[PDB]
Amino acid sequence: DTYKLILNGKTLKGETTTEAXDAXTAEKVFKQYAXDNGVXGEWTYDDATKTFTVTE
Repeated sequence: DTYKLILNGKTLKGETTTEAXDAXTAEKVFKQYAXDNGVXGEWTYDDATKTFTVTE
């Protein structure tokens, strides 16, 4: 399915998507994607929209 990641970092704020297996696969893409953008951060997931959010 299509999963979404919302970035809210100090210098960067954005949105990206990925086609993933399970919400595991997508979380362990995003948790490298937020790697590429130099963010640990605080994480939440929203099952209704299949959307992750990370806040720096």
